[PDB]
Amino acid sequence: KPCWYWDKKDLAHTPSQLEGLDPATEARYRREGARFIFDVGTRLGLHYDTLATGIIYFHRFYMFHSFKQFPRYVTGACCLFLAGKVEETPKKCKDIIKTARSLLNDVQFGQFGDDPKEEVMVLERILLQTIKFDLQVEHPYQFLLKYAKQLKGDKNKIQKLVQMAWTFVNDSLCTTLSLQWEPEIIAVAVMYLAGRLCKFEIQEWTSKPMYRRWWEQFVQDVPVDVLEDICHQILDLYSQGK
Amino acid sequence: IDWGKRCVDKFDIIGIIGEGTYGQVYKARDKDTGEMVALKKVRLDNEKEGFPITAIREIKILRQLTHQSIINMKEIVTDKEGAFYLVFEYMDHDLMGLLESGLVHFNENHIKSFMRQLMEGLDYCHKKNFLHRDIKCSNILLNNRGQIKLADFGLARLYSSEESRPYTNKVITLWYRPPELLLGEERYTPAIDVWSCGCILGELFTKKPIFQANQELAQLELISRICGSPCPAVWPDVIKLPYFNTMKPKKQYRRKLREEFVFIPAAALDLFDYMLALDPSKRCTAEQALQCEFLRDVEPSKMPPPDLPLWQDCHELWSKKR
Ligand SMILES: Nc1ncnc2c1ncn2[C@@H]1O[C@H](COP(=O)(O)OP(=O)(O)O)[C@@H](O)[C@H]1O
Ligand SMILES: [Mg+2]
Ligand SMILES: [Mg+2]
Repeated sequence: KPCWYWDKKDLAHTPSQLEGLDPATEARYRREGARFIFDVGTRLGLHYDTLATGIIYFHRFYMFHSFKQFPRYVTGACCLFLAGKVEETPKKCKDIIKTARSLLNDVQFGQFGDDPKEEVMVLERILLQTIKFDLQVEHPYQFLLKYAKQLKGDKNKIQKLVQMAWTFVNDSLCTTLSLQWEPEIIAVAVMYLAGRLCKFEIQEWTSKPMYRRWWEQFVQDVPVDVLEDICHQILDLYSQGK
Repeated sequence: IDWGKRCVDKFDIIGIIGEGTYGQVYKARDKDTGEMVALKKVRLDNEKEGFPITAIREIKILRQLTHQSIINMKEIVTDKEGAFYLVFEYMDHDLMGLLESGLVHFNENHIKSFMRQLMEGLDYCHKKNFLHRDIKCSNILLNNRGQIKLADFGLARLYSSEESRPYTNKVITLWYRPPELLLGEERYTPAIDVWSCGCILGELFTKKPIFQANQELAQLELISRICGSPCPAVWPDVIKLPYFNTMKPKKQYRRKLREEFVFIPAAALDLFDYMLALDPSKRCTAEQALQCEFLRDVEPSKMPPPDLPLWQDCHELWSKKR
């Protein structure tokens, strides 16, 4: 299997930055592409894992190609289309195109040109090559559920934790976080963020309550610093406003 | 390393050795290394939902499976200039071809080895939570070194061994399809793959497949007339199956398996019997087949290969052509 994780230096030297795209514009392009994938799949009633797989293909695609050369919504549609097949929840490309037409305005949908379906189909060869045919991907949801299920203190507070952390997983998908850290770690980070916002002491819900570093039971060698880093990146989406 | 990017002209194409679901299958040779490979071509322009979901399935599952008795997908290459080609280790034969060739004889010791290898692959494949669902002779490959690999994962899928959830009913080819499927089970187990292999085992001792009909009702009848009629006395849960009442065979036949196949050696026959239990819960697991007398001590690496034709690749396509 190939390596799908980059550090901060790398993410500042993507093919889009190399062609002069400012970091802020590439960050907005990825958000828009990700939310577009999320919105189309949702209206097609797709599994959350299928959306996530689509978005991860999307984020990976643009570590190898530039937004100046590949319009982001066309790629989005292509990635959802491929994710559907991979996750055994297929949607016809024609359905993805109509939904795309419905959600985008004229200029945005202009990206698909004269034959929208065939712009998606030709991109699929390139997509598959770029992700190196490594189709299987795992997401933070399953780990959030697995870990929370071993927490024991207050049924109600624990559910508030899970629900809010779930929302943060959704947010995290709009950012390069999946290019930076494994799903397990993101899962731990969103629990940590939810706990702090809810003023919950998560330690107290485990077998070792006097130990502040409660997450070591689920993942190995994750420093507090990394968790705080993930938190700030997620919190940035609640930027002043937004 | 990075698949899909190297060009197919890195290979010299020798001939079509198979026609496949989503493309032709070729024998070819690596121009650099001299290695023999098989290429499964994936056509993309003809079909309008693009890259075939079936090829996607084989790719996803084969990449998770690594075992000496399961076929290895080496890489994926493209027409560079546009189709893709799945690249596998080249296997000189498959079992359907060899059998219908009449160029080789498999004695008990060859059968010992084949079944040992096939069972270790299925066990690995079952203990990773996958069902194969299309075990039959054309999907079992054999190289000239005498090594078995289970192949054709196009119908495989994950199954839950914690929970019990429903799966597709029409999955194994008919002559190798188990009684519970024929009676309409949807919450089935890996026992359906063991039934198939039990048919292979018989088919290796006899000339032809052991249960041949053209419709499901007639097929269940054929099974019943040898394995005994499905009935609660041997299979209590049989009454909970959708088609039990509508598909009852002509008679309530008593099992006569050990009679109808008395030519099969004792140890082998015991395995055969145990693999062809009507009740899937009474059917041996792959792990259990391997603890049986017939295979328990069998070590394939220390056994000589049968003398396979070194001059003719015996695959399914070549056989039905001639
Ligand atoms: N690795 C291989 N080496 C040699 N022959 C192969 C190989 N893979 C497939 N074949 C031949 O091609 C045929 C079809 O391939 P298979 O994988 O079974 O797909 P399908 O049965 O879906 O068409 C097989 O019966 C076999 O004869
Ligand atoms: Mg096959
Ligand atoms: Mg097949």
